[PDB]
Amino acid sequence: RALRVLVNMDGVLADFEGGFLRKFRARFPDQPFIALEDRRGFWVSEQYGRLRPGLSEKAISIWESKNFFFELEPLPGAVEAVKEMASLQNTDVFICTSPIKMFKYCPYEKYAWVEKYFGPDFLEQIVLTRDKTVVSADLLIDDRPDITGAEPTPSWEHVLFTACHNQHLQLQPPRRRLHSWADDWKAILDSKRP
Amino acid sequence: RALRVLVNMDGVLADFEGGFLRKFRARFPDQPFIALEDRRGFWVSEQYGRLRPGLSEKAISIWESKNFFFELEPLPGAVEAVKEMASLQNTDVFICTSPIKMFKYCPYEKYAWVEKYFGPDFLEQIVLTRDKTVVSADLLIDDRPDITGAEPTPSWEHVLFTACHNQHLQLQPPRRRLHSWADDWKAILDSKRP
Ligand SMILES: O=c1ccn([C@H]2C[C@H](O)[C@@H](COP(=O)(O)O)O2)c(=O)[nH]1
Ligand SMILES: O=c1ccn([C@H]2C[C@H](O)[C@@H](COP(=O)(O)O)O2)c(=O)[nH]1
Ligand SMILES: [Mg+2]
Ligand SMILES: [Mg+2]
Repeated sequence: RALRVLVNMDGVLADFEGGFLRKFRARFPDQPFIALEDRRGFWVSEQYGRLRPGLSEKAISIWESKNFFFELEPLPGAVEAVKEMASLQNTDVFICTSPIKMFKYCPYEKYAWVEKYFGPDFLEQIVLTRDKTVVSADLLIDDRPDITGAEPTPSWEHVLFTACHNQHLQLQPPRRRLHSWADDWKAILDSKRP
Repeated sequence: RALRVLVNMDGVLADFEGGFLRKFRARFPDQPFIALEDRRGFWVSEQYGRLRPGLSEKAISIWESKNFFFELEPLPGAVEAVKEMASLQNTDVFICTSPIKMFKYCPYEKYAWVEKYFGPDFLEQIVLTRDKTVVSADLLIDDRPDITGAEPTPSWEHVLFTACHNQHLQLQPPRRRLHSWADDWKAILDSKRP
């Protein structure tokens, strides 16, 4: 009866792309890089890898570093929208995020980031998982085009959140986008209510 | 088509009760304590609290301390059973665990513990969430009797894993127990396959 919405973290709430590019450039000022307008495909590391050998590993070292996740800036309108969304009647919001393989900092910083922007009480709403298909909900708002895993028939509708890496992508028709948090997320939610 | 089983961590894989009692006694040798045979109810902190004021907060300080989760011993047969379970055909196993409120160490140590006992490749199978009802599966093996949250009708069958705190509990009849990892967990799984 309550509408359940999973909101992804990196690329939706937290500006992973901008934070990564900034830190990459500062740390490796003599390497080439991918401007955000030139990003294509979810996997940053694979595009940097195709650009020049050794660059996959240098890219990875940015988000494996301490404070990378913690210091990400919120995307415009994200914190305001999620706060409003969670306060709506008959609406439960979970933040659903996949940690990286190297686990020293990332889980911790993700909890700390959520505490900073949404408050201690919002920590109960965090789901950390590498497989989103085993989390049930009516909606998943996520910038990754291909969301797969152990459940072949997820209960959520995936709404693609626009990002640099996917903005050019033609989706197969039933699939739908939320173009930014300025876009009308309330209408998308309402379309799934009885 | 693949059977999906969520296996809880504390009280099922990791010996939370024994580790907590040991550390509590060493740190607070002049306080009274609850012998494992005398444990009742999921909430350790509430029983210690009823035993004498200030004791809830002393209990909590044990599992909020660094290395508490990391240094938990596996329960007998747990690692062997889960490894066998995951290797079975048409069987996907996720470890589903709820972190404490204080997030400095617990998420990290839980990943580290899983790496230590199950290997790096098993990290992909971890789901950290305070709400298990929004994780979909055929089975949830968990020592907590009352598993509630945002989804009023979870897709899993909850099988109660026996622990000191619940061993005396009469369950409402349809509900079922796995008495230890020496008990016949394969028969429980098979009962849910077509
Ligand atoms: O090339 C990449 C791009 C992203 N990520 C990771 C970083 C995050 O931990 C996760 C995405 O986080 P969420 O969008 O699920 O919050 O993917 C990688 O490992 N490699
Ligand atoms: O009185 C208690 C007993 C347990 N826990 C926490 C410790 C664990 O983080 C969680 C149980 O962990 P899992 O069984 O879900 O792994 O509950 C408490 O906060 N208070
Ligand atoms: Mg994302
Ligand atoms: Mg437990």
